[PDB]
Amino acid sequence: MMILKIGGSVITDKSAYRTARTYAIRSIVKVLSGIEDLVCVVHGGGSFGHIKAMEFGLPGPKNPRSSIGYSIVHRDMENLDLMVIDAMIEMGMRPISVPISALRYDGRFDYTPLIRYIDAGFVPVSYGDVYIKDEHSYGIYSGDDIMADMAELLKPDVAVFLTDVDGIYSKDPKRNPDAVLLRDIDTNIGKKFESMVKMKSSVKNGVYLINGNHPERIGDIGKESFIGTVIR
Amino acid sequence: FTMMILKIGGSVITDKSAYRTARTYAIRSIVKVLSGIEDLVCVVHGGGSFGHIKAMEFGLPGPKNPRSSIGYSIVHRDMENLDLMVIDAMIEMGMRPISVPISALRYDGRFDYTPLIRYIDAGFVPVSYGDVYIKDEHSYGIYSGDDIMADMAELLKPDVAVFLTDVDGIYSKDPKRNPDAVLLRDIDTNITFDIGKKFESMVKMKSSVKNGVYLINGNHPERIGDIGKESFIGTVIR
Ligand SMILES: Nc1ncnc2c1ncn2[C@@H]1O[C@H](COP(=O)(O)OP(=O)(O)OP(=O)(O)O)[C@@H](O)[C@H]1O
Ligand SMILES: Nc1ncnc2c1ncn2[C@@H]1O[C@H](COP(=O)(O)OP(=O)(O)OP(=O)(O)O)[C@@H](O)[C@H]1O
Ligand SMILES: C=C(C)CCOP(=O)(O)O
Ligand SMILES: C=C(C)CCOP(=O)(O)O
Repeated sequence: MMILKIGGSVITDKSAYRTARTYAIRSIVKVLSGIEDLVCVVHGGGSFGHIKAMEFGLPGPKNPRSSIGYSIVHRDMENLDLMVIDAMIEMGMRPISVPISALRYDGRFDYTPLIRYIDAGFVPVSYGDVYIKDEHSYGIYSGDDIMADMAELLKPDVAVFLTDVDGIYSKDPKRNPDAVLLRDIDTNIGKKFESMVKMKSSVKNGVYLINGNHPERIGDIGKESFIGTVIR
Repeated sequence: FTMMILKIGGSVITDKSAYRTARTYAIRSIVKVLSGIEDLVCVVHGGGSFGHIKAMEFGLPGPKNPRSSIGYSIVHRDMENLDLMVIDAMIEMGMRPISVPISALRYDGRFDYTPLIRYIDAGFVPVSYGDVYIKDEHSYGIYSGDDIMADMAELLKPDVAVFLTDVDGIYSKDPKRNPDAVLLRDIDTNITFDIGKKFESMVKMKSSVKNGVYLINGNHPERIGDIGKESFIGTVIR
């Protein structure tokens, strides 16, 4: 079994509100459709939740501004999600979105509906989303959070994160011409990296970070040729 | 105030003959009325051409096979697209909607609507819609917007339930087919009575709905404001 997250940095233009990279969505999903053991797909939001979230005070205390922002951020995320769902349906996949915003929550989310779908043969699709954290607070659960939950619940053999760079580097490669790709990380981007390292305890054969602009690399896992990072 | 739940029929917000064909002005016009309702607790909508068309063609509801399974994804996708048109209008007009789809709820014979209760309690207007669900290991179901309205009457005990369709109310026969049909304005549930399934379920609902279940022409949504009034045009079930 594989679980996989598509980063918002690769399927959206993060700098421009509600701006998708449709060709990246299509070319990633074309590859995802050939992965036989792919049981769950998560994606991030990029410019479809982070801009309105900041603008409306999410995550944060409930007030009439964040309450309206909650509606907008969730709606925007559905719009992005439907573009991923459309490409999956085109490739003959059997996707079904299960938003975090629709799950029971008591401090952790009741994912029973995603598990039921996996058992019935669907590929549940979920994404970084708003939720009601408590009677006076709205949270944002990111796609990395959801991936950590899914690792713990499913104990998949492999987890893949797609971002818009080749892997985890020593430093942000966009700022730092001298940054070096880290091919292999052991268990003994900072927030993302922490939770990936922590996922490895639930993922038998590796948590990978791969360039979503090179989705074909998912199939090079194991080969010399492989370009990417593995946490192992 | 009255606590109202309301269903927007697909017959009024879709062109039921033409696949994925919505009626945008009807949607905006209805939503303008909704945004002025003081205690609108819940909104449901049906699918018209964003559901019944594909569903029937894919064998939904029915046994699981690869056509109905792909069909499941597609019907749910299309339903979401229609729903988003409704959500977009509501957001444009100052409302706080949040979609809560039946296909994402736990089901064991009934649906666990807990997430929807949480949103009502938090001051949102949850919006749900007729949708696909896994009925058992071998079967896929379709839970219509009428079924969701029935679940909501019982769960929430609203004062009023309103169904919007593309005709004025229940007639003695199909109004579109025969020009001699007459509008039945008043249906006393205490008597034996002289869209069949819809009618059945509205009558069942009325025990959970304190002050009446109404059927109103969704092309005339201002009529919602004339509930109570002797000026109201529509069917009431009391
Ligand atoms: N050490 C590092 N290695 C690799 N990338 C880094 C590092 N530090 C910072 N970055 C930046 O992290 C970015 C990816 O982070 P980002 O949070 O956008 O990923 P994402 O999962 O696509 O986001 P989303 O939450 O929208 O899904 C890269 O574009 C890179 O510029
Ligand atoms: N006796 C009757 N009285 C009123 N309308 C009738 C009658 N018999 C048939 N109809 C037809 O019922 C239609 C509305 O029923 P319909 O099932 O479309 O409701 P709806 O809630 O809009 O559907 P959905 O929301 O499931 O897509 C009308 O267009 C009308 O032609
Ligand atoms: C709803 C928002 C803001 C997106 C959260 O998801 P991420 O994009 O994985 O951080
Ligand atoms: C999922 C489908 C087909 C819609 C069911 O809802 P209705 O249109 O209210 O009967």
